[PDB]
Amino acid sequence: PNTGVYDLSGFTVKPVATVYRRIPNLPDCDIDNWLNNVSVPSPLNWERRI
Amino acid sequence: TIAGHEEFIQTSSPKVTIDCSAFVCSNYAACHDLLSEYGTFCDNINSILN
Ligand SMILES: *[C@@H]1O[C@H](CO)[C@@H](O[C@@H]2O[C@H](CO)[C@@H](O)[C@H](O)[C@H]2NC(C)=O)[C@H](O)[C@H]1NC(C)=O
Repeated sequence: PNTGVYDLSGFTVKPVATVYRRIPNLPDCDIDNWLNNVSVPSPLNWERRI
Repeated sequence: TIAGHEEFIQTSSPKVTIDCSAFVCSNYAACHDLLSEYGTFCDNINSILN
């Protein structure tokens, strides 16, 4: 090839470090509070939450 | 007496260069694979600006 200045291209790929803020809604139904609830049920009064 | 006034004549412009593939198909590889089948388009734009 001839003598000259050539503009050769570069390369970079960045797949690391997704940060993902996504505006959360109403947080949870809080069964991490209900399985650990202070009122512990019995088989005679077994408790159901939908 | 002697009067005086000044004038401006423009002799040049800024030299703009364009990376054609990074303008069109910035970083994504599917776009580069699609742009390869257009052939001599980016090369013609680089040649005219040169
Ligand atoms: C565990 O569950 C009980 C009920 O199952 C919760 O007790 C309620 O507390 C609120 C406010 O303190 C009262 O208004 C309700 O009347 C209570 N319920 C009953 C049946 O008395 C309790 O708050 C829960 N605790 C946790 C940590 O989740």
